[PDB]
Formats: sequence, C-alpha cells, structure tokens
Amino acid sequence: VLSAADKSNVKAAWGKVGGNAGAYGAEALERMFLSFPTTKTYFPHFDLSHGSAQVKGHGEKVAAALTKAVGHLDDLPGTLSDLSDLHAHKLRVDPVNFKLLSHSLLVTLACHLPNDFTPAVHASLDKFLANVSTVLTSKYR
Amino acid sequence: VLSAADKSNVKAAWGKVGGNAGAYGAEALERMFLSFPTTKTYFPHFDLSHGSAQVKGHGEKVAAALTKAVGHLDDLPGTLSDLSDLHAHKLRVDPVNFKLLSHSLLVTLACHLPNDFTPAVHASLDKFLANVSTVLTSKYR
Amino acid sequence: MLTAEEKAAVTGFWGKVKVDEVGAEALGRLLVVYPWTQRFFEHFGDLSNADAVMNNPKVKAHGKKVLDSFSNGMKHLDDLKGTFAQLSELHCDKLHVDPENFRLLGNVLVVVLARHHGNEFTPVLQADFQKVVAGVANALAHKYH
Amino acid sequence: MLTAEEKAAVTGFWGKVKVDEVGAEALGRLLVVYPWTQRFFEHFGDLSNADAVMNNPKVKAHGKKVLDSFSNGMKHLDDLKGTFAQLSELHCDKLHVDPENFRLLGNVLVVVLARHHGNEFTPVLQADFQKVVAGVANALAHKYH
Ligand code: HEM
Ligand code: HEM
Ligand code: HEM
Ligand code: HEM
Repeated sequence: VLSAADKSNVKAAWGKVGGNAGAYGAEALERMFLSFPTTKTYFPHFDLSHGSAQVKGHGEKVAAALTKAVGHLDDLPGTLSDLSDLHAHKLRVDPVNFKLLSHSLLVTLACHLPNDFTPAVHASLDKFLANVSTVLTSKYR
Repeated sequence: VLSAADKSNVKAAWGKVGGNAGAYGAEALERMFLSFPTTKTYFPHFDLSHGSAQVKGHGEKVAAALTKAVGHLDDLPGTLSDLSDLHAHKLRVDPVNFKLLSHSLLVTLACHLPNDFTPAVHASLDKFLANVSTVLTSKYR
Repeated sequence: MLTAEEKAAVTGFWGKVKVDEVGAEALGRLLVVYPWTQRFFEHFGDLSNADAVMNNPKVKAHGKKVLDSFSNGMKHLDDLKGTFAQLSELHCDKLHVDPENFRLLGNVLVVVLARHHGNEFTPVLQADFQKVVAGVANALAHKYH
Repeated sequence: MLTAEEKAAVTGFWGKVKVDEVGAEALGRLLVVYPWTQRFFEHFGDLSNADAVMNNPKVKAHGKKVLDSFSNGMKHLDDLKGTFAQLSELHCDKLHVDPENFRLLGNVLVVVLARHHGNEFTPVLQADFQKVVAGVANALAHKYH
C-alpha cells in the first residue's frame, strides 16, 4: 500500500526531523493528553504536568520506535511485533487512540516543518502512521 | 490476521450458508440501504425496493466474491486486487461504508443461523470481514 | 423525532424481547469480539476465552443492568439526553470510555436481536432500531462531545 | 459551550488567521490526503493529483466559502446547531456526506493552523480548537444525529 513515492517522502521528511524526534514525540503526547483527556487513563503513573521528565522520556521511546519503523518499512508487522503485543494484549489500548496520536503527531510535524510539510508529504506521512497503527492493533487476542 | 481457528470458523459458516449466499448478500444490501440512507447514493442507477431484480442481482455478485475470499484467506491482497481498484480508485467508496455492510452481513447471518452464530464464530467472521475491508480500501491513491 | 409508527413498531417489538438474556449475550459478545473493551471489566474475573466470558456470572449479571436502562430508555424516548444525562457523567467522566464503544455495543445489541428473533427482525424494524441505538449512543457521550 | 476563557483564546487567535488561504489549503489537503472525498467535488474538474487539486481555482474558491461560514460560527459559539442547521440539511439531505468526513475536515483544518502559526499554535490552544471542530462537526451532523 506504501508506494515508492510514499516510501521516499517519509524517509525524506523523517530524515529532516533528525535529532529532534525525541522532542517532537513528547510534543505529540502533550497535545494528545491536552486535546483528548481520555488518553490519560493509560498513564496514571506519570507526572503529566507540562514539561514532565517522564513524558519527555516517553517522547524518545515513541520517537525511537518510529525511526526504527521508518528504517524497516518493508517489514513493519515483524519490526513492531513486540509493540503490537504490549499495546493490544498487555495494555489493552483502545484503537481509536492510535488515530489521535497520529494526528497530534502530524500537527507537531506541521508546526515545526512548515516549508517541508506539503500536501504530498502530509499524504504520505498519514499513510505511514495509519500503517503503524494498523500493525499495533493487529494482535487483539 | 487469522488463526487456523478463525479460518475453520469462517470456512464452516460460509459453508453452512451454501446456496443462499446470493440470498443473504441481497438482504445484507437491503438492510444497509434502509438502516443507513447515505449508502444508497452509490447506486443511483438501481431500483432499491424489495425483491428488486437489481439488488438480487448485485447480491449474487457480492456473495460470489466473498466465497472466493473464503476460498483464499491466506492471500486476499492477491485475490481481491481487482475489486480494490474499482471500489477505491474507480468508485470512490467511503471506507466507513465498509464497516456498515459488514454489520449488515453479520445481522443477516445471525438471523438465519441463530444456532450456528456462536460468539466464537461471530468474532471470527468479524475479523474476516475486516480484512476484506482493509484490502478493498488499500489501493486508495 | 420518530414517526410515531416507528416508535410503536419498536415498543411493539420491545415488549417480547427476553431482555435479560439479550442483555447477558450482548455484553458477553462485546468483550469477545472486541477484546480491548475487557480493560474495563477485568475486575469481573477470568475472561480468557469465549466460554469463560459467556458463563461469567458478573458479566451476565451486568448486561442485565445494561439492558434494563436501555429498557427504561424506551419509555422516555423523545426525552433521552436527560434520561441518560448522568450515565454520561459516569462513563465519560469516571470510567473514561471512548464514545466509539457505545456505538460498538449498540451494534452488538442489534446482532443479538436478529439472532434471537429470526425472521421477525426485518430490514425495516432494524432501520428503526439503529436510529434508537445511534440515539442512545449520541446521548451517552454528552459529558464531552 | 466553552468556558468564557476558552472563547477568548480562540476568538482572539482567530483574527490573526488569514481565512482565504487557510480555507483553500484546508479543503485541498482534505482532497489529497483523503482521496475518496473527491467524489463530492468532481464537478470542479481535474483532481488527478495534488498539483491539479491545490491549484484548481474552484477548490480555492470553495475553501474561502467553507471557512467563511466557519469563521461565522466563531461569532456564535453558544449556538452552533442554530447556525449550521441549514448547512446541515444541504450536507446531509442533498449531498449525502457521511458525518465522519466533517470530523476529518476539522482535523485537517487544525493541521493547517499549525502550519501557518508555528509555536503560537500552542498545545493548550489546540485543545480549544479541537473543541471548536467537534462542535461544528456535531452541528453539521445534526440533521440526522
Ligand atoms: C504510533 C503509535 C505508538 C507507538 C510507536 C508507541 C510506542 C511505544 C513504546 C516504544 C513503548 C515502550 C517500550 C519500552 O519502554 O520498552 C510504549 C509503551 C506504552 N505505550 Fe505506546 N506507542 C504508540 C501509541 C500509543 C497510544 C495511542 C497509547 C495510549 C494512549 C500508548 C500507550 C502506551 C502505554 C500506556 C505504554 C507503557 C507505559 C510505560 O512504559 O510505563 N501508546 N509505546
Ligand atoms: C466486503 C464488502 C464488499 C464486497 C465483497 C463487494 C464486492 C463487489 C462486487 C463483486 C461488485 C461487482 C463488480 C463487477 O460486477 O464488476 C461490486 C460493485 C460495486 N460495489 Fe461493492 N463490494 C463490497 C462493499 C461495497 C460497499 C460498502 C459499497 C458502498 C456502498 C460498494 C459499492 C459498490 C458499487 C457502487 C458497485 C458498482 C455496481 C454497479 O455500478 O453496477 N461495495 N462490489
Ligand atoms: C448502551 C450503552 C451502555 C449503557 C446503557 C450502559 C449502562 C450502564 C449501567 C446501568 C451501569 C451500572 C450503574 C450501576 O451499577 O448502578 C454501567 C456501568 C459500567 N459501564 Fe456501562 N453502559 C453502556 C456502555 C458501556 C460501554 C461500551 C462500556 C465499556 C466497554 C461500559 C463500561 C462500564 C463499566 C466499566 C461500568 C461499571 C460497572 C462495575 O463497576 O462493575 N459501558 N453502564
Ligand atoms: C466543517 C465542515 C464543513 C463546513 C463548515 C462546510 C460548509 C459548506 C459551505 C459554506 C458550502 C457552500 C454552500 C454555499 O454555496 O453557500 C458547502 C457546500 C458543499 N460542501 Fe461542505 N462543509 C463542510 C464539510 C464538508 C465535507 C466534509 C464535504 C465532503 C467531503 C463537503 C462537501 C460539500 C459539497 C460537495 C458542497 C457543494 C459544492 C457546490 O457545488 O457548491 N462539505 N459546504
């Protein structure tokens, strides 16, 4: 479903994100927790105050799992298989919540890369993030 | 996707339908049209009332296609490729409508096979009709 | 808000629905067919497999309460926003369920109805009944959306 | 239906928003990222790729028109259903747009504001806009809730 054009744009734009992924990952979480209050019942063990160390720390982890995803686009189901388990079977995270992070994530990348966030790149990234979500919700047992 | 367990369950259910397949896809269609009026607009060239030759007709087409899928559970991408093209690219069906025809089908099945529509079978079908959906909406560029 | 012939066809139907068995199955089905909803009910016990859920007394017990309030939702149909107002509070402010699952349960309800009442549950009576579940769902997710 | 302090931040921000190009960008992006919505606008001519769509004068015109009514409801935050009731009927009864799409346009709208306004599109400020878009979306869904 990811065309050649999509593979490149994600690669290109994520490469653009560079050493800032961590910071963006925390920004996407923030705006998620802030825009959609439900998402918080999954982190009642976090300090969710603006600027939290824990959030920043979780920002990186999410950011890192996306870098890893961007690198191994050919095999996502097998790159993120562990994550599918944790999130779906162990944490029982509602799938709709995946739509939402994806969104804040796109709001965040839009924010920080206006010149590089073109309709066609937006398009490709959305497809990327919906795919990472599809994989994450696949193991519902 | 589907465990060997999901597959036997889908295989046997559709199996037990036998030659009322076109009968039930016709009904599935009908129930969808009445329950969710917005879906009628993809058939401006149909007569949408009961027993309509046209619906009966289209029901045998859908059901036949689902039969082919049940035949080929391990490769739907392949087996449905030509239908993904028509529904995504040519016909521009809103993906949400795939969730609705699926619901229609379950109701339909539930309603002719109350005996055989166990919660286990129920789950297995639902996971199956979702894969079908995912493939029918993948060629979306 | 409802052709008072629909309203009548719905009540007319409702009054022969074995509400507690319809209640137990719908809930059991939701937890089986959509497991992530199990997160809210793991205080109910062993939910490992299809039977374990369908036989779980606490489950059966609760779905009866769920179909009870759907039931008394039926006798106050043009008001609804308010019949449900404080259960919205509950789910959407204490328990924190994404509204999507009210629609999901409402659609399990429908499928259970058809399985129970076979060829009575005609395309018409269903369309009428979807408007209802859609209504119970929209009215529940009030404390937010 | 958004605590006073929330209408303040939103309306105050909204004056800085060049409605003409946010409109155009919003609507073009919807048709590119969500290719099936194209079916509704095929009367606008060539939408075969994102240059034809983004440059198509008629998408550009409709963008302003859409955000103009948006920017109008912004002055009636206490009565969204009121304002959009008419536009509900068009979209729902004449156009047959599925309600899930109103929410998709809100979300893309949000993204564009982000792109035009940088770190001024603060997390707190977005939260308020998320409430503004769901509100409009409901208003619009109205004429069948
Ligand atoms: C693109 C989507 C997502 C990705 C890539 C992702 C990634 C990750 C990673 C890498 C971990 C921890 C692995 C480790 O520490 O060893 C994790 C844990 C977790 N995730 Fe996600 N996540 C995503 C979406 C979500 C969503 C939507 C939620 C729920 C709102 C969520 C909730 C959690 C929770 C509650 C944890 C465990 C918290 C903890 O470690 O204490 N994730 N996720
Ligand atoms: C799993 C679900 C579905 C399956 C298996 C399926 C299968 C089919 C098949 C076999 C055809 C006949 C094509 C041909 O004869 O060349 C068809 C056509 C068509 N389908 Fe679907 N379909 C599904 C869902 C939907 C949905 C949800 C919609 C939207 C309401 C839809 C709308 C259409 C339309 C508008 C046509 C063209 C029929 C005509 O113009 O004569 N389909 N589909
Ligand atoms: C038609 C939609 C629904 C109705 C009418 C409904 C109704 C009710 C009722 C009557 C109660 C119990 C109040 C009492 O015991 O006095 C309840 C509690 C509860 N509901 Fe729902 N509910 C609905 C949907 C949902 C959904 C979809 C979920 C999540 C998947 C959910 C999760 C819960 C939970 C976790 C409780 C607490 C029960 C306990 O602590 O054991 N509800 N609901
Ligand atoms: C925030 C949500 C929306 C708002 C505020 C909105 C507003 C409007 C307005 C002001 C008009 C033109 C009526 C006039 O000429 O005065 C319109 C027309 C139209 N809208 Fe929307 N709309 C929304 C969502 C959508 C969506 C999601 C779609 C479909 C994907 C859609 C499709 C159309 C179409 C096809 C027309 C007719 C175009 C024409 O031929 O003039 N709208 N809408």
